[PDB]
Amino acid sequence: VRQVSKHAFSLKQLDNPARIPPCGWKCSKCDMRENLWLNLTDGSILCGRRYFDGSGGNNHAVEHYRETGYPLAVKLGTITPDGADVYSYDEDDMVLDPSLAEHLSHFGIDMLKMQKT
Amino acid sequence: MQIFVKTLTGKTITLEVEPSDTIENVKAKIQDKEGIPPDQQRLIFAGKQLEDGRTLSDYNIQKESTLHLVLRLRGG
Ligand SMILES: [Cl-]
Ligand SMILES: [Zn+2]
Repeated sequence: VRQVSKHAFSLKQLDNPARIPPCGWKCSKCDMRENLWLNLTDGSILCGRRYFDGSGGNNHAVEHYRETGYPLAVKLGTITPDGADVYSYDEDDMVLDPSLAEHLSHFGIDMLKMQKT
Repeated sequence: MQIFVKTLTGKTITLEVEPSDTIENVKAKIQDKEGIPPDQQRLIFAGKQLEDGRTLSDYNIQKESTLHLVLRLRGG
């Protein structure tokens, strides 16, 4: 029923188009769309820690850990086929997860299709 | 002996310590005066990051030396 637009053939696109911002997510407790961490236990997506001087995120991911005890979280936008930034609230350090692929797959995430943001 | 620490804002705080105090002890002293938890602190002396488990004398930190406090960054 739909017809080809009379503009399709000669549509004038801008010469210097600011490549649209890569896709993303949003903390489920605030408006942050950057510095987001997905907890590997429940798949919650929350923002990074707030630092003493006010920099950082809004502390939602760490508060989630305090409440649940779920230790691992991966930083969205850092996932590539070779790995990703994973933090352990438990061990207080960035760690490696040999089973990251399975862990991410658990929530319907193809660790191979993800692109570093 | 007294040593000075430049805070995140550039302010100067003074601490009473001994050459044998550990970096952990020092960070505890900083929490007492500035309110920043030790695990959120990162201390630098003459460009060198001070490590827990080491003492002030290990870094040749003496009377009236000045340390620099910066944020210890971490994920999560
Ligand atoms: Cl969004
Ligand atoms: Zn948030």
